[PDB]
Order: sequence, then structure tokens, then C-alpha cells
Amino acid sequence: HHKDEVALLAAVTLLGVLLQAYFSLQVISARRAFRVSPPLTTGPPEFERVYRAQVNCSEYFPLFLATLWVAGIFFHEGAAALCGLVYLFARLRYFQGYARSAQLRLAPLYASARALWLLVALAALGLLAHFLPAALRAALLGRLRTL
Amino acid sequence: HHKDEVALLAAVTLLGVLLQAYFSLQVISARRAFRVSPPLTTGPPEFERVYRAQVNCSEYFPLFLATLWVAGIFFHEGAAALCGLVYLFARLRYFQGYARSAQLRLAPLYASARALWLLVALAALGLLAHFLPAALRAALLGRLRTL
Amino acid sequence: HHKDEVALLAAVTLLGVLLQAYFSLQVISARRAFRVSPPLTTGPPEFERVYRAQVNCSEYFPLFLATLWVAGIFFHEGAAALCGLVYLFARLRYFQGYARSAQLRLAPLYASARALWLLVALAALGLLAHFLPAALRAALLGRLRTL
Ligand SMILES: CCCCCCSC[C@H](NC(=O)CC[C@H]([NH3+])C(=O)O)C(=O)NCC(=O)O
Ligand SMILES: CCCCCCSC[C@H](NC(=O)CC[C@H]([NH3+])C(=O)O)C(=O)NCC(=O)O
Ligand SMILES: CCCCCCSC[C@H](NC(=O)CC[C@H]([NH3+])C(=O)O)C(=O)NCC(=O)O
Ligand SMILES: CCCCCC/C=C/CCCCCCCC(=O)O
Ligand SMILES: CCCCCC/C=C/CCCCCCCC(=O)O
Ligand SMILES: CCCCCC/C=C/CCCCCCCC(=O)O
Ligand code: NI
Repeated sequence: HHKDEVALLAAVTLLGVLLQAYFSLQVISARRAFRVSPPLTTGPPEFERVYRAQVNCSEYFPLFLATLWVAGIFFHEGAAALCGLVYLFARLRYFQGYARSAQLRLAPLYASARALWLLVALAALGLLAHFLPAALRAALLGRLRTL
Repeated sequence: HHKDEVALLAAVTLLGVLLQAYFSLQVISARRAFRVSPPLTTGPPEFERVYRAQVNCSEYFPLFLATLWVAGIFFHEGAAALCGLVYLFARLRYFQGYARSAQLRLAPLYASARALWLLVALAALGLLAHFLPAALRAALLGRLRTL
Repeated sequence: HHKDEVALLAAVTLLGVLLQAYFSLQVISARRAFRVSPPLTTGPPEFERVYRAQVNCSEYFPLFLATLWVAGIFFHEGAAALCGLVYLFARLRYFQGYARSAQLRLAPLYASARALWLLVALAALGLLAHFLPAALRAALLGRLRTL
């Protein structure tokens, strides 16, 4: 089985799902507190901030998953998982901040982006490591060629 | 190949994609019926309900995929696929209900959430089964130690 | 390792992540240019068009990933990757068009949908190829039976 090579990625993934669920329930709770009934996603500022925090997190969640898995498979499982943990924690802080004030969402936002780009960089390096040698070899061989 | 261990997950996944596509085309059709042109996502209640049904389904679709795959790999492929089928059916009913009335979206919504949490629980149990024995052993060994 | 069987899918995936990130930064830039501060996602038409382009791309991005991977695993890795590249290029053109005018988003939109349905069709054929023979055999055997 290849379960062993991906269990941490799977665990972080599940943690991310749980965190998103948490955000969703928080939005339903703001819908009750500030009396906003579906459909319609406009209301008091505090509701709009909670709603909006949830929407942004939802929009970024697939980016996180894709890169987490690519980085974890092509670069290193543990590093990718760590960045994922930091990312998710950063996102929890983003949601809480935004819920209190637009400005307080900002620090954890930046933290979440650094973690996410790190995941990207690891994904990119891992892919580069996979493709670049064969390509260079093929290029040298074609030059060779001469002969 | 590991295709055999994941083909049902892949089939349910594809079914989910198809269902989302269906939702999208239904939104374009409500855009024509109630005369709402892009951008701008406000209009009559019925349009806002169709739009909103589609948006919620879209937001939950990655949660579904992640857990489906984790549950299917770490717990049991068939069970995970079944829950996925129920989930997707529940989501189809959610979209149809919401399209008719906000209140009629509610029963299939609850059905979709139960299926989704079941997927989560299976994912969680499977991950627990993978990590917990090695951890307990390591802990016992460290205690041993004495000696 | 099975890295070799999926590296192109992973590369296209990473490219898609990068493209989404690009869209996000473009939205932040329209937020500055046309003075729209979070929360609140209403403003001048040009902002609403950029915002909306980003939202639609985000909503379709998981559909793309799912089908890309299924098609790439069950049908053919290279074909799936190609369709993915075309899709993503089409999406870049969609975002740029929409940013200039609602009508100019339309041609690349259609291009993106054709590529996406092609991915779907490849996913479907690959799954059909996997499941249909065993099913037919089982059915013939049950007929046999007689005897
Ligand atoms: C992993 C298990 C998931 C747990 C599901 C609990 S239900 C919560 C879910 N809440 C949300 O999506 C919040 C955001 C949503 N965009 C909204 O505006 O209501 C919902 O169905 N909201 C809208 C609705 O009531 O239809
Ligand atoms: C799996 C194959 C997918 C089939 C694609 C068909 S195109 C439909 C697609 N429709 C939607 O996304 C509906 C919801 C969207 N949020 C909206 O408000 O228009 C679209 O491009 N909508 C907005 C637009 O016209 O740009
Ligand atoms: C792969 C690496 C990703 C790079 C991240 C850069 S930050 C950009 C990000 N921008 C967006 O999401 C744009 C769309 C968003 N829906 C919005 O309305 O602001 C954001 O956090 N927007 C809202 C906010 O400022 O909180
Ligand atoms: C859409 C999100 C991305 C999904 C990608 C996951 C696909 C994984 C398939 C290959 C895994 C093979 C085992 C790992 C090999 C290794 O660690 O080198
Ligand atoms: C982002 C969504 C999650 C993607 C996860 C899929 C990754 C799968 C890689 C490993 C698969 C190896 C074969 C299955 C082994 C088994 O059934 O025990
Ligand atoms: C949610 C997005 C879909 C994730 C699916 C990826 C799962 C891949 C697991 C199996 C991969 C095994 C190696 C490939 C085998 C082959 O090419 O035939
Ligand atoms: Ni293998």
C-alpha cells in the first residue's frame, strides 16, 4: 500500500475539512445572531465580515489541497504537512480576526500566504527535480550529435 | 496499477462533477428566465435561490472530494462511495428544493450533512487506525525503560 | 514510485494554482484602483467584472482538478494534461476578457467549457473501460446458467 507515504497529507487534509466545517457553522451562528435568513448574504458589518471570512477561506481551500499533495508527493511529505498545519492555523486566526474587525484579519492573512507560497515553492522544486535531469540529458544527447 | 483500489471513488467523483455542471447550467437558465445578465448576482427571489443553491453546493464540493478520497483510501472504498452517492443525491434534492422555496431546501440539506459527517467519521477512524498503534507502541517502549 | 505516472498532472495542477493566485492578486489590484475595501464586493462595473471573473474561475477550479486527475489516471496522462493546458489558457483569456468587457469573456469561456467536457468525456470513457468488461462477463456468466 501507499497509505504510509501519504497519511500525514491525509490527516492535514481532514483537519482542513474540519476547519472549513467549523467556519460554516460559525456563519450559520452569525445568521442567527444578526438575524439574516437565506438567501441574501448582506446584513450588519459583523455578519458580512464572518460571511466574507468563510467565503475567502472556501475559495483558497482547493489551492491549499492541490499544493499540499503535490509538495508532499514530489518534495517531502513532512515539510508539506508542516506548512499545511501552519497554513491552517493561520487561516483559523484569519477567520477569528476578520470576525472581530477587517483590520485584524490582516496579520494571519499574511501568515497564511507565506505558508501557501512555501508549499508552492516546494511543489515547484519537486517538479523541477523530477523533469529537469531527463530534459538536460535529452538536450546534451541531441547536441552530441555531432559524432 | 492502483486503479482497481480507487475506481469507485473516481466514478463518484465524476458523478459529482457532472452534478455541479448541471447546477451551473440551471443557473444560466435562471439567468435567462428571470432576465439577469452578468456580472450582478441579484434579482428576483427565485433567481437568488437558484444562484445561492449553486454557490453552496460549489462551496461544499471540495469538502466532499477530500473526505471521500481519504475515507475511501484509509477506511473502505465501497462504504465511502456509498456515502458519496447518498451525499450527492441529497445535494441534488437540496438544489431542487431551494429552487422551489428556501424552506424545501432544508430536509435534503440535513441529509447531505449526515452523509458528509459520516464520511468524516470514516476518514477519522481510518486515520486513527493507521497512526494509533505505532504511537502506543512507541509510548510503551519508552516506558520500558525502566530496564 | 508512481510519481512518473502523474508528474504531468501534478505540473498542470501547480500551473492552475499559480493562475488562480494570479487572479487573486488581480482582484486585490482592482480593489485598490477602484477604491473598494473589504468586506463588500460591490463597486464600479469594472471591479465587479474582475471580482466576478475570479469567483467563476475559483468555482470551476475543483471541477477541473477532479476531472484532470480521473482522466489522466483512467484514460491517458498526456491527453488529459493537454486538455488541462488548453483549459487553463482559455481561463486566462476568460479572466482578461471579462476584465475588459462582459461580452469579451464569452469566446474564451466557450473554449474553456469544450476543454473541460473533453476531460469529462475522457474520464467517462476511461471509467467505462475499467468497469464494463467485468460487468458484461458477469452478466453472460449469469445467463450461462442455463447449463
Ligand atoms: C463537514 C460537515 C459539514 C457540516 C455542514 C453544516 S451545514 C452549514 C452550511 N453553512 C454554510 O455553508 C455557511 C456559508 C454559506 N455560504 C451561507 O451563506 O450560509 C450550510 O449549509 N449553509 C447554507 C444553508 O443553510 O443551506
Ligand atoms: C463540466 C463542464 C462545465 C459546463 C460549463 C457550462 S458554462 C456555465 C457557468 N455557469 C455558472 O457558473 C453558474 C454560476 C455562476 N456563479 C454565475 O453566476 O453565472 C458559467 O460559465 N457561468 C458564468 C458565465 O457565463 O461566465
Ligand atoms: C498561492 C498563493 C496565494 C496568494 C495569496 C495572496 S492574497 C489574495 C487574496 N485575494 C483574493 O482572494 C481576491 C478575491 C476575494 N474574493 C476578494 O474579494 O478579495 C485575499 O486574501 N483576498 C481577500 C483578503 O484580502 O482577505
Ligand atoms: C487534486 C489534488 C491532488 C491529488 C493528487 C494525489 C495523487 C497521488 C497519486 C500518486 C501517489 C503514489 C504514492 C506516493 C509516491 C511517493 O511518495 O513518491
Ligand atoms: C485532494 C483530495 C485528496 C487526494 C488524495 C488521493 C491520493 C491517493 C494516493 C495513494 C493511493 C494509493 C492506492 C490506494 C491504497 C489503498 O487502497 O490502501
Ligand atoms: C480529488 C481529486 C482526485 C484525486 C485522485 C488522485 C488519486 C490517485 C491514486 C492512484 C494513483 C496510482 C498510480 C496511477 C496508476 C495509473 O496510471 O494507471
Ligand atoms: Ni504501487
